[PDB]
Amino acid sequence: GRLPACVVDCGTGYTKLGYAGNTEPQFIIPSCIAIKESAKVGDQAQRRVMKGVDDLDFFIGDEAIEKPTYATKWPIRHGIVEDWDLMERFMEQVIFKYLRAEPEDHYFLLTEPPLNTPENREYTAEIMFESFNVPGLYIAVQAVLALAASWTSRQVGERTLTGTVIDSGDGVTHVIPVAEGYVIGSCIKHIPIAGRDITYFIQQLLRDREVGIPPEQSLETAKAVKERYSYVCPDLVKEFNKYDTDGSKWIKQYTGINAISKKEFSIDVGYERFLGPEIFFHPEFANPDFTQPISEVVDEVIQNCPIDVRRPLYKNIVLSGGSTMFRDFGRRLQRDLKRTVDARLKLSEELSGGRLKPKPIDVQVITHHMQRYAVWFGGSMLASTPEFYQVCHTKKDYEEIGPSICRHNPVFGV
Amino acid sequence: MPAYHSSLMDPDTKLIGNMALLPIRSQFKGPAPRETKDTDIVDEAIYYFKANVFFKNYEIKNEADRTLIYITLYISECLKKLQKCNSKSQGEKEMYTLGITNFPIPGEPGFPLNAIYAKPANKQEDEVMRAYLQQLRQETGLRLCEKVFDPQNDKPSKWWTCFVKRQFMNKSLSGPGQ
Amino acid sequence: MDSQGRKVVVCDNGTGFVKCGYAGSNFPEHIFPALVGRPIIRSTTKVGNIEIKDLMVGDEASELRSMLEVNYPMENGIVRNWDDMKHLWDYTFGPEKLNIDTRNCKILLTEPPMNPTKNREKIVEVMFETYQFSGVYVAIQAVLTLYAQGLLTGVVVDSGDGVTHICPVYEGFSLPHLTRRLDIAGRDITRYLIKLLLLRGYAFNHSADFETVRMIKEKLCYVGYNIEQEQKLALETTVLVESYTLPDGRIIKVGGERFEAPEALFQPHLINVEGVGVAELLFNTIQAADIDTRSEFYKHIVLSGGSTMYPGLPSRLERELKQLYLERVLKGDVEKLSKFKIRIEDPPRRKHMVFLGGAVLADIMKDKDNFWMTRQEYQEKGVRVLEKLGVTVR
Amino acid sequence: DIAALVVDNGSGMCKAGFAGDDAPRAVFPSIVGRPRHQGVMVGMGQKDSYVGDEAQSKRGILTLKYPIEHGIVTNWDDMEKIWHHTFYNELRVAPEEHPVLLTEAPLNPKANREKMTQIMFETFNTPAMYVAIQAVLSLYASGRTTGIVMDSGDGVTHTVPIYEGYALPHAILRLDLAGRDLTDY
Amino acid sequence: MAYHSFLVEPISCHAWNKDRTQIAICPNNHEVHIYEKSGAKWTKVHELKEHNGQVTGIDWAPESNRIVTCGTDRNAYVWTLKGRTWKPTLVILRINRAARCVRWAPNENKFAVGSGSRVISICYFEQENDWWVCKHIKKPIRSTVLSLDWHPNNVLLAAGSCDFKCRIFSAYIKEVEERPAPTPWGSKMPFGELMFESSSSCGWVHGVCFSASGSRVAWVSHDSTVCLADADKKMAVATLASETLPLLALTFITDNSLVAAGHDCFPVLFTYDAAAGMLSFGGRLDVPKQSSQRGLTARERFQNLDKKAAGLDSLHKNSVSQISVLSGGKAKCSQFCTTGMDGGMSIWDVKSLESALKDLKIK
Amino acid sequence: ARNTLSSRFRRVDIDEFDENKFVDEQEEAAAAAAEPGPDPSEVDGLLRQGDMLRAFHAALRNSPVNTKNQAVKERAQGVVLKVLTNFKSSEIEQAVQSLDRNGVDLLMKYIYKGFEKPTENSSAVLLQWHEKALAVGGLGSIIRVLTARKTV
Amino acid sequence: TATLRPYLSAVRATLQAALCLENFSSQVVERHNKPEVEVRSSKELLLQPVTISRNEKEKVLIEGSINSVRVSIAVKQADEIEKILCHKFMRFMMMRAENFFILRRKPVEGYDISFLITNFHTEQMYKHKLVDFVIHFMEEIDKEISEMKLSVNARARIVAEEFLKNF
Amino acid sequence: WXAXCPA
Amino acid sequence: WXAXCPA
Ligand SMILES: Nc1ncnc2c1ncn2[C@@H]1O[C@H](COP(=O)(O)OP(=O)(O)O)[C@@H](O)[C@H]1O
Ligand SMILES: Nc1ncnc2c1ncn2[C@@H]1O[C@H](COP(=O)(O)OP(=O)(O)O)[C@@H](O)[C@H]1O
Ligand SMILES: Nc1ncnc2c1ncn2[C@@H]1O[C@H](COP(=O)(O)OP(=O)(O)O)[C@@H](O)[C@H]1O
Ligand SMILES: [Mg+2]
Ligand SMILES: [Mg+2]
Ligand SMILES: [Mg+2]
Repeated sequence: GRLPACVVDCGTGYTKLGYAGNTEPQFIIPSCIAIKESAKVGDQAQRRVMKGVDDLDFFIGDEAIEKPTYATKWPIRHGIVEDWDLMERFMEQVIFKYLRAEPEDHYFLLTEPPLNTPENREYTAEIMFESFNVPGLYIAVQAVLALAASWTSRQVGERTLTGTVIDSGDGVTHVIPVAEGYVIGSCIKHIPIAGRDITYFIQQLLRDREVGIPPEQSLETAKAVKERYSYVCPDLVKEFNKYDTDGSKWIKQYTGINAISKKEFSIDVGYERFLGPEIFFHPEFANPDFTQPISEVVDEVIQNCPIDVRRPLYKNIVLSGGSTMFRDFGRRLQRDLKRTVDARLKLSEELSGGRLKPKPIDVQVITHHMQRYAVWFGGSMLASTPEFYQVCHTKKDYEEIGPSICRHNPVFGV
Repeated sequence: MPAYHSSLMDPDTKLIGNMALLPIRSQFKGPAPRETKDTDIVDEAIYYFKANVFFKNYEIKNEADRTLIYITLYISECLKKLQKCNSKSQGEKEMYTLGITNFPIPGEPGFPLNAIYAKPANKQEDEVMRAYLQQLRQETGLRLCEKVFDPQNDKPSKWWTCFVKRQFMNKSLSGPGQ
Repeated sequence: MDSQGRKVVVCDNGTGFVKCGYAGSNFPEHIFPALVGRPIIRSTTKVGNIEIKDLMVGDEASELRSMLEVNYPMENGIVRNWDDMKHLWDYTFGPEKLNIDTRNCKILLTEPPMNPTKNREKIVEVMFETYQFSGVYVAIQAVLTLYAQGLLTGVVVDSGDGVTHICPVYEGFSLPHLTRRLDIAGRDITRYLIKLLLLRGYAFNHSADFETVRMIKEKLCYVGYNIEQEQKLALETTVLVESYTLPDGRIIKVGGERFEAPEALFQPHLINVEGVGVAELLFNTIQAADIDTRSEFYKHIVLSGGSTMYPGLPSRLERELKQLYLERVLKGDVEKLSKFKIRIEDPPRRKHMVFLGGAVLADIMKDKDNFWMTRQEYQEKGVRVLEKLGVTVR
Repeated sequence: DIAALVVDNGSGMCKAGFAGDDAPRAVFPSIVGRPRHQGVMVGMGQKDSYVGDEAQSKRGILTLKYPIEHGIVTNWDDMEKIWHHTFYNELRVAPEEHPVLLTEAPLNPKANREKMTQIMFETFNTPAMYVAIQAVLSLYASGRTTGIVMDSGDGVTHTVPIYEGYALPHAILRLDLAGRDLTDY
Repeated sequence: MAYHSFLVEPISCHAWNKDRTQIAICPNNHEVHIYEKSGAKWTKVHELKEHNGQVTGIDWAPESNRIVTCGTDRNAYVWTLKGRTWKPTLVILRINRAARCVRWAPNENKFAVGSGSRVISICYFEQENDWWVCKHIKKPIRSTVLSLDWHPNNVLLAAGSCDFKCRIFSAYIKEVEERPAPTPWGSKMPFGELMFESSSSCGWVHGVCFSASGSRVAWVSHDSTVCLADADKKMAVATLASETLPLLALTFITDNSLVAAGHDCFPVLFTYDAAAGMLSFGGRLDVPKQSSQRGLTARERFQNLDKKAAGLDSLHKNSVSQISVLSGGKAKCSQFCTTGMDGGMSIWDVKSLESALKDLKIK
Repeated sequence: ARNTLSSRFRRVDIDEFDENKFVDEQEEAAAAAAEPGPDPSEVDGLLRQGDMLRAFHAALRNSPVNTKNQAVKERAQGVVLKVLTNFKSSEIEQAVQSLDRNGVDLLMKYIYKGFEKPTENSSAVLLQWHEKALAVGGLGSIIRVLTARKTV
Repeated sequence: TATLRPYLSAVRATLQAALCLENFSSQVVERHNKPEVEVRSSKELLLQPVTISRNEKEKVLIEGSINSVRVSIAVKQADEIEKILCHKFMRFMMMRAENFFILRRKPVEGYDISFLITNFHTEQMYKHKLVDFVIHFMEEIDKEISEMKLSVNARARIVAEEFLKNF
Repeated sequence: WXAXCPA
Repeated sequence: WXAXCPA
């Protein structure tokens, strides 16, 4: 008989492991690896050669953050794997320790961001096909699986196959318009500004103002401040004024534990309540290359799709990923989008001569019960169908053509 | 989304060089007329300062924007000196003796924005611009010394001295980082 | 200059570049990009010695783009911004350009085919009310290209920065039902190159970086010949990687992109345009003409426009046309293919053919009074004076 | 290639330059001056801390303090002042764009290099740094990969033997005796 | 005698003026750089920038002072010196592939451009229209035309090709010059005629050269063979197969002796014995120089111990690509200039070379 | 996106049907009257007798360096390889030094044509042959081997 | 080594009989400048492909041209472990084919590795040093693969000792 | 444009 | 230092 396919959604800040056919990932670990690192001289490809069996003395996931004598490395940066040695070791413990899957009896469904270079896919195919020897692989785009995770929380008869998926993870934020089940790939947008940029901005804010934060935790604090006291503001300068004139109400206190002497430190959370998420509607706060808000990027995405599929795309904007769990994020997004759309419609009516008043475009932003792991569940659907075993790259295909079998994805033509 | 520009340009506003000689509600001497409405350019600059320091693109649209740019650049100099003080009665003296200190004007070495600031055409316009900038500096320091210092402990509040490292578009009226 | 001392200017007003001069000239007197910039401050750039006015236009607005926010007043041949276009025209007829008194000059303007009529109407209105020209004519671009080449028959494939259009003409009689207009040109190729470079980790998101990517596409990119062979070169070898130094100082590497960005002219589906390439569109345009004109249309394929200057575009176009002809006319008879005679006339100065044709036509018709639209006719009729050209508007 | 600032900044005199040259671009005594008399002539401009050569020239009315003693940073505010003067006044370069290669004597307390890294990353925001041992660099400069370096600075003396590149860390001898002790003697 | 390295990138081609005081070179890009001899050092005086692709042929007419440049943009330009700047006049070649070589005629009335379109373009002037026009010689040619050299009678034209054959065409233009006099090559000389065609079928022909008197035509092949066809002997071929790497350029220093160079980087000398009809290896011209070694500093020792864990005994460190005759003509030469793919420019001397080696006799 | 129109007209390679392509000429006398090359019977007779130098010279007496027939070329190549790979490793220098320049320029071709179809020890001796022939003839021989248009 | 000495001498002498490259612009396309051995567009700019073999299964195929040389190497592979290691090693060499300027991202079918030296690599880089690199690769590849094999054996022994120690 | 495409 | 010597 057949065994369920393994689903491994490898994200920059968190990896979701499971067996296809379930409702939620069996494991959600941090995407980090603790290896023994010491003071050495020479290149990186030369000091990584470990004598004996010392290359198996490493940990991953939750067990890699606890280890205080190991060095913690993150192999994935901005969704693109920058280190393949650490990624191979991470994958081998993901398969042989957590999933406990024999990699020769299970099809694998990995994930990727839209702008993953083809050489990354070729290296992933080389790893899964020659090292782990999987009978089949399928590298699906991350946000396109997040659409089929909003159907579990919406009433019957309004579970559509058309919508704009906004996936904001730890390292990348991408916008994918799906229409009737077909990924409109030539309209996908991809911005490397995401949760971790918010965490760097927040720690730089805290470090310029607060005192008493242990250095070795200056990041771990900026996550607990970001994922707890952060919201979205309707206006920036008005919020600065609201904090200045009535600071006794808007300024909160965060009390953490210094995990060396177990003492407690206390800091004041002020402007970084609303300046964190604001790098979504002002990306220049974290990366001066991008200057375009997320509402305008979504509007460009939808306005580039075919005409008669623009009106349903506005109706089912599905959020996904952790970085979209900010209070009143969807509300401000929908407000800006409604402003843009109504202004465009009124301009078109005025240019027409003033005879017809067209239907106001319904704009809706869908928050659902599965956002934190909306991608994985989507995979758990796709990798549970029969047709799945018809779209995978069989081992024969790799043995015949080579890793170049995995070189194409729906973002580029030919 | 664009930064916060000033909305005080009027078609009858006079120009000095290419900066809007906007009226100001102050007590110091200067060539700028007196204001009757409850908001001058300095109040607007102090209102928009905390937000304008985080942006990294600032399109100059009119001359009132150039005046607001100058005042936003000078608040960053006031903050550097107010960070060291420990009593509002000393902050006021520091702000006075800083406003007196002559900073470079458009068309001189050390001014960060010579490219986008029209220098004076003669000596009279030079003198008027010097006096106008001095009045702006004095009144901005005077107004800011009442914002930075909170009355609970009468020393610079950490909510204003955290913007000492934040530079408006990485420009400054002082030296390059000194 | 005519017999009245009234200078006869010729101005091309392209979406991506203005080429202006006088009648009878052999080369455009001024070729400068058509973009208007406004000064801005950026946290990554620092300049404090070059005087930057509140409004830079044209050449200086492109060379000084690092400290400006630039925008084109034209797009797809349709003027999107009228104030910026008026500034560009003020600069064109200004002292630091063609220096003319517009009250006593005639002008020869152009326009792509199949363009909204309000555009031409407003351009003529502006030329007669703002600059108060003494005479204006709006000629057709393919007609001017055939004037410059020195022909009376041929199928002009004019691919500018803003728009590609294929216009056949036979014995001097314009066939307006065969005029095809594909909306892929230099600018869409530049955007596709920006996408491809973003796949490599470089971000060109500002208004100024667009000109940097344009100057990259102009130096490095080229149209492939046998796209299977080019893909084999890009995937198997490493002889296509070439370095380019950005203005700031960064060194980028461009590889297979060199032949993937300009391929969107022959395979539009790469940039989400549902249609046929320029070669298949040319072949369908020809095969839509009467049987007695196809054999002469095949022998006078006149290339024009800057976007046809990619290294190896004539040869690739010829190969594509020969393959289409072999499969869809000879139905697969290789013996007869050697008898098929194409001639893709790609002159060396094919980047300014429209201006040279305008210069020839103006040198011919400067001294007539039934050719130009006179200012008096405008003051009497309004936008109806355009009926002189053959375009009927009320 | 990238240009990386090399800031020796041993005790006694700070010598900073760019990587790739043959001599430090700026060499100045690492001292900090403080006025010890009242200011009476107002309007001439005054400063409350002179650094480097300026503090040396005006030493007649200052209390020169060395921020480093016996190879250890003992006053971090004056050390930050020295580094700021090195970055923005001597080299006149933005420190947030170039890596920094600092030097430290062997067998110093770990808190020294820890606070050094913290200062160089949280105050000047250098994109990368590296703390090398002085004698190893001294051996680099001599163009040989074997020998015993005997480095006698202004506040610390130490010897490091190296053979074929493999430095022996169990025979590094340090001795707090250098130019300042000789000056006092 | 000297060696001067203008740049590290190859030099495509070079040309001297009448008094050998200025040189025009290609920096391996679109520009043409004109340097001037100022005492002992060279100083760039002019930059000519009109081409779209890198120039592949430059030639300087001595008497009229007009430069001709052909490049890979399928175009040719004639630069004339107006006052202080060189202004270009465009020539319409009507080729559809990259040009390869250009050569002025001896009388400076026309010039020949060999291109990769399997044609030769004989360009001349039309003063009735101020129009640089061209005619085509394209019949027996089946590949690129690599090298050109004109007969001293302004009509015949030697052309080497990548089709393994050296040919002697007749470039007679009946609108710029009179009917030519009969030569030992043939009495019938219409435009485009074929007077001689070598019998070789192996190796490309990198360089051809007519004799000083126009009675002998010599050429070099990639087959390592140097050949000479004599016209006073029923067009008889004398071949010499070398045992070194191939040659790229050659010239006639006398009516009996040749100076070739190539992928060896040093000039060699050959001789022709008319009384027997056979070439003789006169021998290497350059004396093998001993390149001084330098002690390494510590910065360079570690720089090339980390990064990488002269071999040639001549002036040029890369293959020599072009040989010209500086002074003395082809009847009795005294100085010849060589430029190669290392950016260097070696001004040789025949007297000093003959003095250094006494085992070296110039026929 | 993807293309939903017929793109099969791009697979036809018209360049192989070109009329301006390069065709390698051959002489009419060399195409009509083909040279049979060496006489193999004489070679086996001179080998059985036990004279190596004369069999070597008889292998290089005449060669199909003008014909276009594959059978004669392959047979001549086989005979000359049978002579080359059967010498003692000592008498190779003497046999090489008994050849004119053209003899060496042809021996190098017969060597480089023996590497393409090797046997248990054919290449181990052809390498010594190449060593001696390169010592005598230099890189010019290898270049006259590369830039040849008719292979033997 | 000393058993590859005549084979490597022949390969080196054939390498610097080719690699006499020149600049050349294409004939079948307007302005492209492409390596003539990769496109195989013109049959007149292609020299004879010469093979140099030490035995039946170790060889070098050299394909010359006017502006390019393609050198394909078929390496010794004695058993299956050496075959696997040679495949993986050549693959890890191809991965960095822009640091190796003369390398080729895919080997010619039938051969283990392939170098493609155009004329720019002989104008901008030392020619004799490229020849030396090719010959050094051919010298040392067998030794390095044998050391890989010994490393695999040592890993197997250590794994066996790590298991049988717990009993 | 006004309808269809931008211009 | 903290113990021994000053620094
Ligand atoms: N409730 C929340 N509010 C704000 N940010 C969050 C929340 N939960 C997670 N994040 C941020 O999102 C990132 C992890 O989300 P995830 O979707 O797992 O990204 P990825 O899948 O790329 O690792 C972290 O950077 C985290 O700080
Ligand atoms: N040599 C070239 N190769 C490829 N593209 C070019 C080249 N030159 C110009 N272009 C593109 O075409 C445009 C110029 O063509 P042009 O005909 O001047 O456009 P317009 O329609 O504005 O006149 C530029 O914007 C550029 O993107
Ligand atoms: N040329 C010299 N001759 C004698 N003493 C010197 C000389 N140069 C420096 N010194 C003394 O050596 C002392 C310490 O040397 P120094 O180089 O300052 O140490 P560091 O390298 O740590 O700065 C100085 O105080 C100085 O007085
Ligand atoms: Mg994710
Ligand atoms: Mg145009
Ligand atoms: Mg020292």
